Amino acid sequence: DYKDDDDKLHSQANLMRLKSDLFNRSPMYPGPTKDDPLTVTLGFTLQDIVKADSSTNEVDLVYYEQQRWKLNSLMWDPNEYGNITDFRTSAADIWTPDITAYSSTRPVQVLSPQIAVVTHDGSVMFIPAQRLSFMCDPTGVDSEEGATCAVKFGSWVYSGFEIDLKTDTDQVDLSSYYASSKYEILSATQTRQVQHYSCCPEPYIDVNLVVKFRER
Amino acid sequence: KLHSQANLMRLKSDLFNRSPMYPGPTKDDPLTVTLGFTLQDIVKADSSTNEVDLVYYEQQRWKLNSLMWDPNEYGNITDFRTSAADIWTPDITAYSSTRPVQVLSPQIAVVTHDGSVMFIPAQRLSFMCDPTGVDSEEGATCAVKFGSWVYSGFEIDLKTDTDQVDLSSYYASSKYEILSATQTRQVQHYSCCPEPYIDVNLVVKFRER
Amino acid sequence: DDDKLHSQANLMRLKSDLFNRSPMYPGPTKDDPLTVTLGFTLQDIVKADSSTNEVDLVYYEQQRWKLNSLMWDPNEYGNITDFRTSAADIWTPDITAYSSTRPVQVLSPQIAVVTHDGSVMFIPAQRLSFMCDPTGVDSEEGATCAVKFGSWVYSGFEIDLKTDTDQVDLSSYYASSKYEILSATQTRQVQHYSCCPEPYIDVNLVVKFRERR
Amino acid sequence: DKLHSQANLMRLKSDLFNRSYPGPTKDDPLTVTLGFTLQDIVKADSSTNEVDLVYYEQQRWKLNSLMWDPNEYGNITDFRTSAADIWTPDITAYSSTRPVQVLSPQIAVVTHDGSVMFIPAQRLSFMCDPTGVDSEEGATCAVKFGSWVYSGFEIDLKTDTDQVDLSSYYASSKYEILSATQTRQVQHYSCCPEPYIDVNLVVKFRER
Amino acid sequence: KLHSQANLMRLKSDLFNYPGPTKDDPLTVTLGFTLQDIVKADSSTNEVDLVYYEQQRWKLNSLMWDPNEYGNITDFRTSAADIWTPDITAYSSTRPVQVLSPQIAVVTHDGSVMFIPAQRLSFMCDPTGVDSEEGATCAVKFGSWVYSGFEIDLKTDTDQVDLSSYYASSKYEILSATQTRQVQHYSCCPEPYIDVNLVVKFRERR
Ligand SMILES: *[C@@H]1O[C@H](CO)[C@@H](O[C@@H]2O[C@H](CO)[C@@H](O[C@@H]3O[C@H](CO)[C@@H](O)[C@H](O[C@H]4O[C@H](CO)[C@@H](O)[C@H](O)[C@@H]4O)[C@@H]3O)[C@H](O)[C@H]2NC(C)=O)[C@H](O)[C@H]1NC(C)=O
Ligand SMILES: CC1=NCCC[C@]12CCCCC21OCCO1
Ligand SMILES: CC1=NCCC[C@]12CCCCC21OCCO1
Ligand SMILES: CC1=NCCC[C@]12CCCCC21OCCO1
Ligand SMILES: CC1=NCCC[C@]12CCCCC21OCCO1
Ligand SMILES: CC1=NCCC[C@]12CCCCC21OCCO1
Ligand SMILES: *[C@@H]1O[C@H](CO)[C@@H](O)[C@H](O)[C@H]1NC(C)=O
Ligand SMILES: [Cl-]
Ligand SMILES: [Cl-]
Ligand SMILES: [Cl-]
Ligand SMILES: [Cl-]
Ligand SMILES: [Cl-]
Repeated sequence: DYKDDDDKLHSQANLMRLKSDLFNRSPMYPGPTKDDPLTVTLGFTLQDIVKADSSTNEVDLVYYEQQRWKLNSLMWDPNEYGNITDFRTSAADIWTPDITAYSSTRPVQVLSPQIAVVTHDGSVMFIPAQRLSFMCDPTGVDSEEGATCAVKFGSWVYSGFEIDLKTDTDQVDLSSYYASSKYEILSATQTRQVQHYSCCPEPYIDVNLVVKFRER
Repeated sequence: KLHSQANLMRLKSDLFNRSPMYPGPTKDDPLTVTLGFTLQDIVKADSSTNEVDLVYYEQQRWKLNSLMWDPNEYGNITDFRTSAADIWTPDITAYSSTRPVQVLSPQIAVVTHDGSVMFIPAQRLSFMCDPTGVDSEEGATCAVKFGSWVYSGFEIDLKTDTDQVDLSSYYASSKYEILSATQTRQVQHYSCCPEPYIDVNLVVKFRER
Repeated sequence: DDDKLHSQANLMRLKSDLFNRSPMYPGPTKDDPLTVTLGFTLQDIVKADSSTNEVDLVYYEQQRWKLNSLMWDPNEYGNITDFRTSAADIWTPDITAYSSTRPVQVLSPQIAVVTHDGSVMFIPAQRLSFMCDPTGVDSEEGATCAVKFGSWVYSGFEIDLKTDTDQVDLSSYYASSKYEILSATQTRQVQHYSCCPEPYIDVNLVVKFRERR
Repeated sequence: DKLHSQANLMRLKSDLFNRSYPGPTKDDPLTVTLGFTLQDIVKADSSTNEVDLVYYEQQRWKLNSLMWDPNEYGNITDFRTSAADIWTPDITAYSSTRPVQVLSPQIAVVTHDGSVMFIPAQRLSFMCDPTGVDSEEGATCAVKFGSWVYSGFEIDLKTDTDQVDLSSYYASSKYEILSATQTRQVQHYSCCPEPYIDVNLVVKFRER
Repeated sequence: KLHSQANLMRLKSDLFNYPGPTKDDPLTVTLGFTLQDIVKADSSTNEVDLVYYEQQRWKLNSLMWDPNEYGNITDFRTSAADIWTPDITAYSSTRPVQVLSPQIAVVTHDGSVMFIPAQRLSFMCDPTGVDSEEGATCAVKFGSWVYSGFEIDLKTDTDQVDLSSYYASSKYEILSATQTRQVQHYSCCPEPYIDVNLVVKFRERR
């Protein structure tokens, strides 16, 4: 009826007003600082090992990387905006962490839309699907124990004073792993690491993705 | 002609400036997107990586109240063509691609006076597919799901007009002949999330010509 | 040299009155349809892949159309009869290969020539991969392949196509190509498709070629 | 002084770019000088008759709209600026088989007399039959460079020499250069009543 | 926490509203290479592919600020598009550089900037002898494309390439890697030209 039509128009005007009040009325987040540090939660869902190149020692993964963080500057009261509890927005509208593979051999290829979900408590969920080429000797992939390769993910420019990383579990999600991949996964772990490098006194944080796989 | 041109420029200005823009679907304002595939070619089947490359055009249809107009107010313009950047479009994504989709057609949609939008992107898609059996009579079978990347069934529903893939543009001298191609709406509940997720499952059975 | 400053001022004034002081052309309509003339100049068959049935062409595609909204009196603009402009400053037709297997690679600058009668000429050079079975390319008869070109989104009621000639221009064809051209035609076609109710117009590029020996 | 030098350059660029060019015309034609420095023949593909060159292409022209009095801007005689800030000529290979790959920053040098020097490094794949490359006499291939959209009436081309600069050619290339010339040509095509100008790059090379 | 954000936002605003170096306002760029991998060596085309991160440091008076005026903020991370960056270019690449890291730099209160682009580079290299004891040697020069030694000086902190992150299971082992400032007076141009010459000696793992 007209009431239902009015409620939909109101829901749209409420969303437009909330996104306006966060992005127009408030200047985009400048990123974390030693005084305002930020924990990014990382999680990997490994979908496929596409290729293992023994001629270059490069391996190609397809996965989706779940990133979660929380900003005060993104909080709102659902009761002020028609009980809007969350919204979808272009990743370009918000700050996103510079989470980078430390040993890629090619630019990451993005396989999913650059859109995130923002929740009223100011939490952000961003799940980019990627194809990655990284440094990996596949020697042993034709063996019972298979090959093992590792790649570290972390901020490229922020130390542990500004950006901390967390995992919810050290088990890579394999529940979406392609059943007819050329490679079967023997194990996949994601482990937070704290490193002190010689360059700099600040500790650095990464999540180490370790994959054990063999030819099916 | 100059009147017709003025009427279309007025219509586009009314819809894109003078009306507030649509912010995407919500739980309170859900959207149904109709998907259909027209399969043009299986270009390549890589048994070294279990990747298959398809070329198709994907018809996407949806309807917004904010894109409606009365043709009698605009010299009986009943539709127009517009850049996809001008309007909201659904984030329809292959779930098991191995490479970024390559777009083969212009980013232009058709808007009709009832507020319905038709967008027909042609794509080259690399996806996870074991072609084992392609050189046999039974051929190989591969599947890829398509759906919203970021919207659940509470904001975007999917439908097909038919579960038969359109094979009317399938390349007659392809390396691969199609034994069957179906497109089937599926509802799934993942462990992560309590709300339902919707996809369309493209299932292709094919063999060497 | 003073005149040169006036000539530049005139062209800048012309461009400004055409682009800055008007809303960009919204494209053709059923009431105001547009005829685009196409011609292909085939430069090279670079590659014929028998493993995927894809062939790679290099050509430049001449596009010509005419808009009243681009007309000017040369007398009001220091007798300027035409100008070069970025393809981003003007509407251009969405002429698309029907059966490409990869995005077209653009080999020439995105610049067109606008003439005082409102006529535009745009000549994009392209490398195109398209669906083609090269079986018989190593035979006397050679191989035959075809690819249609037309608006992706506009039917025959909004965009009509014509050619000046049904013969592809082979005058620039690379003499030391791996493939020699037996024939190349470009032919207007009016067709109805399963996707859409109204007729669409294309130019069918048909190429018969064989290994150079 | 240094603070004043920055202020002067910023004001000059502001005056040249923000205060004040639509490209050349019949009434205001432009001469572009081209020179090639051939760095490497990377690859010769006898399956497709494509050859890949790496070179830098020196482009020079002079605009009245870019000249200034150095005395009026702290004796600044030249400056570097992004190529996007200025008009640049649409010099195009006539017979490329792939889009040119740009290897150098899109930055030009502008001088107080309004002269501009832009030196893009490029990897180019072009139409070339390398038959004979494995012989003493080697292979010969040629590629024309010129404006895509401007006839000889708007853009004239010049070379300083017909000799391609080989002083930077890669000494351990798979291919040695026997000769490399760059020749201005005036061409009439059946399409067009205006003459068109190109520089014909001709390279004779063999397997080392 | 809200005060720290406010202060950082204010600083960025004040700083961001540089035309590059000049003879009168010259710049020094410090370069250091951290070689991660020789991915492949192509003897059919004499191209080699390196993966490394290139540390770039320079200092501008215009980027200096007093920390006490901005709540003890000693530095900030910013998009490379917000600031001037030097046009450091490989002189003998055969393909455009592929950028493997985010275009973000660190700006410090003294006006210093550190930018560390990770890159994959294809460059001119004959790998002949890579399968011998002596290995193969290749070199590539890095410098400003458009600025002379009058506007941009280049230097290295050390002539030893950092090999401490070199991939242990690379197809190629490094026998030595050096990064050496060179001054060259070309014929065309009376002013000195500065590059850093990256020289890598490598051989197949046995
Ligand atoms: C846009 O579309 C609208 C709606 O289709 C259209 O309005 C319609 O115009 C037609 C023609 O003027 C109208 O048709 C008339 O209907 C009346 C009954 O109401 C008839 O009696 C008329 O018949 C006489 O006139 C005919 C010629 O006009 C003769 O051939 C005939 O023998 C009779 O003498 C006639 O059929 C119609 O009523 C309207 N409809 C509405 C809803 O108003 C409009 O013209 C179109 N164009 C534009 C720019 O808007
Ligand atoms: C995160 C990062 N950023 C820039 C340089 C490279 C790297 C990553 C590889 C190890 C060193 C490093 O530096 C500091 C800590 O980690
Ligand atoms: C559509 C989507 N978006 C983000 C995570 C991955 C994925 C797609 C693969 C299966 C799970 C999934 O999650 C919820 C619905 O489907
Ligand atoms: C040009 C075009 N536009 C949109 C869908 C696909 C296509 C091209 C392939 C055949 C059908 C078609 O539809 C109508 C005309 O031709
Ligand atoms: C320079 C140029 N521009 C547009 C198409 C191709 C070409 C060059 C090959 C011959 C025809 C041509 O067209 C006009 C005159 O020259
Ligand atoms: C840095 C540079 N810029 C433009 C042309 C090429 C190059 C680099 C290769 C050697 C010569 C050179 O020219 C002058 C000094 O250095
Ligand atoms: C253009 O040419 C015509 C005829 O040759 C002449 O009358 C006129 O003065 C010229 N200039 C202008 C500004 O119209
Ligand atoms: Cl944000
Ligand atoms: Cl919309
Ligand atoms: Cl236009
Ligand atoms: Cl200019
Ligand atoms: Cl700066």
